[PDB]
Amino acid sequence: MYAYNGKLLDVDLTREKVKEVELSEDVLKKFYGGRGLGTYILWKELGEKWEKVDPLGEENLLLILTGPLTGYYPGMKTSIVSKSPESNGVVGSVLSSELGLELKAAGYDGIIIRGKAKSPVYLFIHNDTVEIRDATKYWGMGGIELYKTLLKEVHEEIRKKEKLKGVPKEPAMIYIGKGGENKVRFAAIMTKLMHAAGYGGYGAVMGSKNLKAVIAKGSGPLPEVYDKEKMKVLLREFWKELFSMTTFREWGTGAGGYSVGHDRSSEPIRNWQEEYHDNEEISVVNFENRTWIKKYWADYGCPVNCMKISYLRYGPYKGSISDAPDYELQAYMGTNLGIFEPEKIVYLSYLVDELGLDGINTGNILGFAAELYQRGILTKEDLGFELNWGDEKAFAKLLHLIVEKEGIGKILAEGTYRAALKISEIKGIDVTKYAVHVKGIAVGAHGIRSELDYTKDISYAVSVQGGDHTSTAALPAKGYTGELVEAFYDSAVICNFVTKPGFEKIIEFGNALSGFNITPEQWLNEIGLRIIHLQRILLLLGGPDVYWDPRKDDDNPPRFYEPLPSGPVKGKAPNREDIKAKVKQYYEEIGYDEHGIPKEEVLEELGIGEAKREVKRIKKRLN
Amino acid sequence: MYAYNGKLLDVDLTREKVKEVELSEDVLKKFYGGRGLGTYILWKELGEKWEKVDPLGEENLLLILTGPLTGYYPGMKTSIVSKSPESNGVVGSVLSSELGLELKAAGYDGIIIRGKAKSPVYLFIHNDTVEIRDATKYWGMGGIELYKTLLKEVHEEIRKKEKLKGVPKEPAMIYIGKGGENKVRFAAIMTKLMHAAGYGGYGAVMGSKNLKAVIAKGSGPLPEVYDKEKMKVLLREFWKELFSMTTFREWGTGAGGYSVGHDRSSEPIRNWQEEYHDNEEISVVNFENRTWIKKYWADYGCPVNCMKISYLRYGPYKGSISDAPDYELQAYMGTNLGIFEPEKIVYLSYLVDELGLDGINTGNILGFAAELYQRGILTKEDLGFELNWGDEKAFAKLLHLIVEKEGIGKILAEGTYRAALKISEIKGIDVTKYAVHVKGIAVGAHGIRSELDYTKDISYAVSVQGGDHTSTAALPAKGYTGELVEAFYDSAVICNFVTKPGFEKIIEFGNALSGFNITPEQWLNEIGLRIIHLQRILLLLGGPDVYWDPRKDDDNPPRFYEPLPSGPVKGKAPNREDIKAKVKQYYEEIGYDEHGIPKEEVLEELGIGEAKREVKRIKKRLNL
Amino acid sequence: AIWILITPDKCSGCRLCEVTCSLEHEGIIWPEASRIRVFELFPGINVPHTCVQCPDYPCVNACPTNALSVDEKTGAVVVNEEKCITCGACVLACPGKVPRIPAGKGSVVICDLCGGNPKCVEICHEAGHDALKIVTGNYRPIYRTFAKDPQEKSLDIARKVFGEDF
Amino acid sequence: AIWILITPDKCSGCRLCEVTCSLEHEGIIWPEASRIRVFELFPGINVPHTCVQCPDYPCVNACPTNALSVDEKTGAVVVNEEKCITCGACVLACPGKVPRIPAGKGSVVICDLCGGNPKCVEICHEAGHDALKIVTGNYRPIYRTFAKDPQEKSLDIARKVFGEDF
Ligand SMILES: CCC[C@H](O)S(=O)(=O)O
Ligand SMILES: CCC[C@H](O)S(=O)(=O)O
Ligand code: SF4
Ligand code: SF4
Ligand code: SF4
Ligand code: SF4
Ligand code: SF4
Ligand code: SF4
Ligand code: SF4
Ligand code: SF4
Ligand code: SF4
Ligand code: SF4
Ligand SMILES: [Cl-]
Ligand SMILES: [Cl-]
Ligand SMILES: [Mg+2]
Ligand SMILES: [Mg+2]
Ligand SMILES: [Mg+2]
Ligand SMILES: [Mg+2]
Repeated sequence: MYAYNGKLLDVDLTREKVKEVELSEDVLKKFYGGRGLGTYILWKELGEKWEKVDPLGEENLLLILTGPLTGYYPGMKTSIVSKSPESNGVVGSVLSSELGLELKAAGYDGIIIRGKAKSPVYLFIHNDTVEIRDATKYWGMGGIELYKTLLKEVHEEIRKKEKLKGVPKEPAMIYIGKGGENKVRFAAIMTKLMHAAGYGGYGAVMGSKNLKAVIAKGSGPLPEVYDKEKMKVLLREFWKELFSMTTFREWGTGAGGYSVGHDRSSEPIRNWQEEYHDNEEISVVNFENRTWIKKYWADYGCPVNCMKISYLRYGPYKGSISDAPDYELQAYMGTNLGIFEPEKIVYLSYLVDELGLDGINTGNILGFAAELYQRGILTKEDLGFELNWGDEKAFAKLLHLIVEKEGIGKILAEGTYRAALKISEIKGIDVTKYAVHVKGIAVGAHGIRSELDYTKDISYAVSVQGGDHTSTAALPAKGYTGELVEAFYDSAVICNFVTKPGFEKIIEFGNALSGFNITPEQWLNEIGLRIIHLQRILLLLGGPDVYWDPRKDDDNPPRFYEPLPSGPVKGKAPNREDIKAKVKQYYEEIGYDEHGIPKEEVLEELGIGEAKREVKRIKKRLN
Repeated sequence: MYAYNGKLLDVDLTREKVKEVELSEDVLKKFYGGRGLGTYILWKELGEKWEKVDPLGEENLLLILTGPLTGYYPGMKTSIVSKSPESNGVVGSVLSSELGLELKAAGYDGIIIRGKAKSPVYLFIHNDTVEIRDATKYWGMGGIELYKTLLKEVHEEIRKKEKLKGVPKEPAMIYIGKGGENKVRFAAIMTKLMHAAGYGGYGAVMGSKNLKAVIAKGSGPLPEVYDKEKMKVLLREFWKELFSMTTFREWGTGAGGYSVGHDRSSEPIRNWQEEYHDNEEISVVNFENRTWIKKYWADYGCPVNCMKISYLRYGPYKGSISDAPDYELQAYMGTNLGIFEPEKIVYLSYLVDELGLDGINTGNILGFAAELYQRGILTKEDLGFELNWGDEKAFAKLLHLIVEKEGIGKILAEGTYRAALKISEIKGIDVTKYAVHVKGIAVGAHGIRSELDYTKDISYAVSVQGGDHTSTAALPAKGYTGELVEAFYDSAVICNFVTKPGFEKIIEFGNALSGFNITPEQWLNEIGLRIIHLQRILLLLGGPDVYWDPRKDDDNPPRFYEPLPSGPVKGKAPNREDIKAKVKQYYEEIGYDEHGIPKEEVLEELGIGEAKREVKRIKKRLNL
Repeated sequence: AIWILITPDKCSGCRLCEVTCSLEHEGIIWPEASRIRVFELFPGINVPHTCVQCPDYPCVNACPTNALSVDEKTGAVVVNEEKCITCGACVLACPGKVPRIPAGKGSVVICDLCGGNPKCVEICHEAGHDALKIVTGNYRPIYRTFAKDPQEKSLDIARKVFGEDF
Repeated sequence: AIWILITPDKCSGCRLCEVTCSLEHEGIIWPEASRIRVFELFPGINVPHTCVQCPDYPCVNACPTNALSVDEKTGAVVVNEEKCITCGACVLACPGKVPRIPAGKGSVVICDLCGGNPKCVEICHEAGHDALKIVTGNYRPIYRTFAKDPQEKSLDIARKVFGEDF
């Protein structure tokens, strides 16, 4: 076919068996790829027993996916989809690994990873060769050492193999750190030190299957495309337009650490107790002059080059390496902990990258703990040390308790939602009022109270990915912002930052690749909608330990109803009954009933009628 | 006055007095600036007693000079001129210090430094304020530490003073390192860590006066110019031409360490025993990938940005900083010592920069010692250790003996020529046959035997700057290569690397600044010629310890007559009879008599008839 | 509207920006009268420094004689040199110490953006350094945080490059 | 005569050069068929790698079936893909390990300088990276020393940036 190989790898780590499975054109026209394709596979294989599947057990599926735009659209993303250890629903995460490109160049569109290896393994894919290999020497390594050993050794192996064909480029590698190895709930899947499949806890899923890394190298062409000269014309168009985004190419998201708090008053400061600051220490000019050793860094075929590398050659944290750091790390590993200095923020960002922990949910649990310490709820005896705002060494000590699940680390390693329930139970006090999460996922570093940011009222409240600021809901529920357009980019799969040409132009590019005739209206009313409904269903079915009730859990954390205590919109916060009105309105526009459960009529019009079986179980454990 | 302020600072370190002296239009039309102006001042003040002037004694003058194009023409050079501890003549040396630019913005065109301070001092110039200041705390500092302390403190002082006028740019600084403080004969004057007034031994002159540094800051405009609109037009055109020199902007002289020996077979290898190599370790690609932390570094107003910064973060020499290194360091602190690895060359280039030693005459003395060791003339017991080719640690230990004048270092610190005579006398063996010098100055790293380089037959032999490869002679003696055009750039003062527009266009640019109407012909036949003749006269008068005889010393070192042992032109070398023929012909065209002494007639036409008094002292000593 | 984005680590120290700006505005070479000045406090660490057009214009509001105003089209500061009494108030009001009074001028100098077509950016681009680039579009408040002391930017960069050995 | 001068520390790893070259020569995106290939053995150390047109053409002179020749106008290697038996002799003769046989192609690929107008340099310049530049004079023998194993260049750069900590 066009744009796809029409093929997935199917890897049973339990039986140590690999096979190829066909991707029908029917499935691809219905679900496209990435997030959509993974949601289908998960519902198809697990939806009947969903509430019994432990995300950290042998029966979960880890899906590594691409989409038709995967090799051809500017920039580079690989999609990762699984049952989430955080929400017990599904998260379409992405990361800028060339893994998806190398898979496509090797003949595949993705990997279904089943079961659980008896000992640490890694998956090695080189053109037609696929092997499950012992990884016990690398279990315990962070990313830097993993590149210097495992990745280097595999590249030399491949170079010896192809001595007479020349020197192949390096293979792509996704991997976990010690956080995923020890099943910390908010562990990430990493690539190239600094890129993450961040939301969802998939580092813990990967770690729970004893999978250290996936390494892939392809040397053939990408699948052919339907209209090659329309592809070339649009590509030149897209490059010219993307080259013009001067400040985003020069600074990336690294201007956010100052600008989100100062300009939009929507940045978490000390576990969201404030959302405004005027602290110029954290301005990008200081990250650049004090830490940036590479100002322009790009993923495959990317004209934006939004990435940067920060590196510390001085001070006690000498050796720390991170990116700009990304704004979400500047906020959650910085201002959310009361820390405004680049040197300390690069240090803490380096630690979560090296440990393979999602910086958002990590900073959220750390700021949560620090607020409990400030309020006397967690004592110096509970922690083992003082946990003051601004003290980067106290926060690094806590990070290492979490990854080793030592002392209080064993509770915190379960994530903010579960920890706040456990501590509430233990202390006889409601500490869930300090947990800033939605559906068990830490709220991304864009608050709703100021209404000066893109996030407001129901953005997180009704979303099938909860606190995930990269896939928020909007009103109108269709229309070019909101879950449906975001589900597209996560199914393409393409990088968000490279969508300047616009949703329609990008669908048009996709049709020129694939030979499909998908329209924006069909995405918004059918393909996108059925992805969102299946994710809503799996999220409402919930996991074995935590279940959501839309009448309770389609809401903002209560801190978001307290008036902002500072800044140029001091006193502002949304009103709880206005949110409920908007939640009700979102339900109708998206096709959920009045309780927020997808309408069975809608499910049949969408072609996923057999999901009514799942809706009935929802309604039972509902009424 | 156009293009000039019309005045020099006159600094007497002995009496600790400072005054301004007037620079007449007539002197400037006669000698232009820089190397020429300095040669005049030296002849006028000292020429009648030249042969009694010790370059290392308090009667020597140290001249820091500009020319009319300094500050306007692209690039930046300051001129340094004195009596040379090496040749006992005069060297128009330059370095890319903004000192000349700041001086001109402060109202002066140069500094005459006389006498000798009782203890270490530095000279501080800030617009109207000129002060001699205690430098005792800074004596002994290399350039890195000097920038971090002295220069920083002085910048903060200027900031505090000009608090209500804003933040001044940094002052410019020239300085000496330990080699200069200890009067090592081939010590350089340094700026910005890795730029040098390299040839001439002027770091020893400055060290002999107890002058650690000169620091200058000006914040006024440069002098008015005669035709500012023409200046502006030519600048744009010059920039556009200079921008196009792609490989020189990307690599500087850094491709020389490989290309001079491999392509031109004219690079010194193991004290010139070979001149060809095939070794790719020294290619610029390996300096760039292993060591360059700044690929484009430029001096003031320079569109060429030929400079680079090399810095080692690894290995035993971690912390070493230098430039590409400059080709002459890659050869003389590298291949000349049998060292081809960039890491080791950056290390040795850093040491020579940090000590304030000219890399050319330093590598020359080091390779000379290593060949004496190889031949058994200098023993392990004479040195205190083995001095094998390729051993960068052996060479570094010897560098430190030299600067401290300890053991064999005390002899070596006098330079290759004087050391070869002392060793010859001590050992009863002629080791001058291994000394590659002309008129007491180490031959620059461009040999003559292959004839594939720009240097050939009489290039060093007849030059008033001896082994100085940056001011060689050529045949025809006038015309657009040779000593006269080099003396122009050393007097203009501008950087050689920025002369792509050509000698004629650069003169025309000079006239648009100054309101003069100098032509190329009068530079070649008068102004340049009188500069060269006074330099020839002063070199023939010679210092107190060493004198030259043109019948003997207008020649190439003996190694340049042995056939090349290797490479594509194995077997090649000039014949000493053809050199003699060319030397006598060079005399005719430049206006020297049969014995290479300037013609009394020519001196009169050139307008320097009084120098006949010096010519007669020369014939008296040479008994005609 | 335009704003000059500076990347100090791409700065070669060629100072052709200073030559171009001071020739353009003064007709003569005059380093300290250039409205962009490059600070090289340690060899090879080059920090170009100029106006950032603070939205609150501290300089303009501190001027006691109203010598300073804001151009309506560009947003640049404009100096009336005849009104300027060289008191240094704008120098002290400026978060980055940008205003400069060169010796003998009789007035401050502050970047006027060349009326909307920076000649410093053009020559830096022509030279291939691109340490200066133009951003077009609405002012972002983070731009204002680039007005900081050139000596702190220089010490920051030197420690980043040379580490504990600086 | 043109030659591509590469500055690895200006390389962002955008690999738009790979996309342009493979689209131009294969009509499809195909990273390992690009005649310029960027090696990123450690994150952030990006080494672009291509033919240097050795004046002694080791590849051309090692080819057993005479599939390789030299273009008279440009100095570039030309591949006759129908004559190529993918034996790897040119791969082994090349000082830089530059010739590449991509999977399923049936022929080596080697840079042909785009007939004298490199499209990789154009896109690299348009993106503002300028890691690739054209030099236009006569061939200099030092160019040949740029043909080096990409792994050696990467390790050199990594050590120069990260020091003893690498
Ligand atoms: C300044 C915008 C930041 C991006 O939205 S993010 O928070 O890095 O996802
Ligand atoms: C490659 C030419 C080098 C220059 O001539 S130099 O020897 O650095 O003076
Ligand atoms: S925009 Fe940034 S993240 Fe997205 S692909 Fe390009 S470089 Fe990678
Ligand atoms: S060419 Fe090199 S040395 Fe001459 S002035 Fe320009 S940068 Fe300095
Ligand atoms: S022109 Fe660009 S590179 Fe040269 S000094 Fe000015 S800013 Fe730095
Ligand atoms: S930077 Fe200084 S000078 Fe420019 S606007 Fe702000 S205050 Fe005025
Ligand atoms: S210096 Fe001139 S411009 Fe600045 S405040 Fe005083 S008067 Fe106004
Ligand atoms: S924009 Fe114009 S005025 Fe402002 S600095 Fe650049 S050149 Fe000078
Ligand atoms: S285009 Fe230039 S910057 Fe991008 S990868 Fe190719 S060489 Fe490196
Ligand atoms: S670089 Fe390799 S491929 Fe190119 S000419 Fe030299 S040998 Fe042939
Ligand atoms: S691989 Fe093809 S081109 Fe290279 S030598 Fe063998 S046949 Fe000739
Ligand atoms: S020059 Fe043409 S062929 Fe050679 S690499 Fe660049 S794009 Fe490919
Ligand atoms: Cl240092
Ligand atoms: Cl490292
Ligand atoms: Mg990151
Ligand atoms: Mg996302
Ligand atoms: Mg130097
Ligand atoms: Mg010279």
